[PDB]
Parts: sequence; C-alpha cells; structure tokens
Amino acid sequence: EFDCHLSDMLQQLHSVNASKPSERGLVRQEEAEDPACIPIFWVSKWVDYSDKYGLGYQLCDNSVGVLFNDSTRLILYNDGDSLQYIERDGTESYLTVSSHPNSLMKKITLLKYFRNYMSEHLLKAGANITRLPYLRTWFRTRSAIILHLSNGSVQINFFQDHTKLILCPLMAAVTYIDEKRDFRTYRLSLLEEYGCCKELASRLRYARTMVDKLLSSR
Ligand SMILES: O=C(O)[C@@H]1C[C@@H](O)N(c2ccc(F)cc2F)C1
Repeated sequence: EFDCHLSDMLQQLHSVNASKPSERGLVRQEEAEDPACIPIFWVSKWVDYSDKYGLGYQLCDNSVGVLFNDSTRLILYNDGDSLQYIERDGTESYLTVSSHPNSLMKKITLLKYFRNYMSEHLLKAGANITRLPYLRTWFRTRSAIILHLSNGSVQINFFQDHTKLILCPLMAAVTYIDEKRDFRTYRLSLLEEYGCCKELASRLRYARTMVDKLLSSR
C-alpha cells in the first residue's frame, strides 16, 4: 500500500496516544525534544480559493504552489522562474515562466495571483526558525486545515489558537508550534516515555483522527 507514509504515521500516533502521555504524573516534556528531527519543509502560508480555482500555498523555503480543482499541481521554485508541473497521473515536468509556455499560461497567471496575495496579506508561519514536496491533498474542518505533503509530512493548522502540528513519519517526529509562536520538535517515542501536557496530547488525538480521514479517502 503506497499511501505516502500515512499508515506508518497512524501507527506512530496510535502508539503514543495509547500510552496516555498526559497522565504520567511525573511529566518531563523537555526530555523528548530532538533538534535533529527539525523539519525542512512545512506550509508557511495558504489561501483557499477552492470554489473557483484551487488551494494556493507557500512553503517555508519561499516556493509557492497551487493544487488546482482539476487535481494538477503547479509549483514555482524560490528563484521566481523555475516551474514544476504535476499532471493528473503523477507525471512531472519542468519548465520556466520566462519561456512563456502557451500550455500553462492561465495556471501560471493564477499561481502568480496567489503568490502576490500571500506576500501582501499573510504572515509567514514558522518564520522565527531555519526533494521539494508538493501538496498531495488537503481538507478543512471547523477546527483546522489538514495538509498532506508528498514527502509524507502532515501539517495541521488549528484556526482557533493558531497552534500547528507538523508530523514527519520518516523521523517518527512531531513539531509543535504553540500560541506564543514557540517551536518545538519531539520524538513521538520519547513522548510515550516522558509524557506531555494535556494540550499537545489532545492535538495528537485529533491528528490520529485526521490521518484516518486521509486514509479513508484515497
Ligand atoms: O480575473 C482575474 O484577474 C483573476 C480572477 C480572480 O479570481 N483572481 C485571483 C485569484 C486568487 C487570488 F489570490 C487573487 C486573485 F486576484 C484574479
């Protein structure tokens, strides 16, 4: 089953949640940190225009992408000129804006509209910290937006309090961005051992459920 690491992520989340890390008593959350699992990629900005066009987003490396409603993806690298186009069937090709390709004129123009909106009206998430993936799929609930990247990472942005989770199954790690914009990366195995606060635990339970929904909609 090639489900872009979701089954692994779900396994990792079941085990930690099953351990009931908020009940430990003697809780030592700091001992579960591991800055060697700090993620390289996450979504720093997003704009949902899914009624008409698609979902536009910026990655922390300043590349921008769009997942169109026709289920193709266009990625503009941070050089502002190199494009990666992912067709319906997963087939990838590379081009440049400057070659002014008839084929992708409309989709490039849209990506540029998204790009400019984000630069003028949105703030960069994770800004206070230092292969290029595309957005595989996303959905939103009343409480959050869930973004699944092609590298297996799942990001969950909670609207309410602006907290964010970035789950990386390759490292069996989770990064938590709290309301104060503080940024902490944990090994899930070590959260099972040392435990955590009710807040992070609750969001990890929520994450399991969101990963289930992603797996249920392939
Ligand atoms: O006709 C136009 O110029 C397009 C249509 C509008 O939805 N566009 C748009 C789409 C997404 C944005 F973030 C900003 C925009 F201006 C521009």
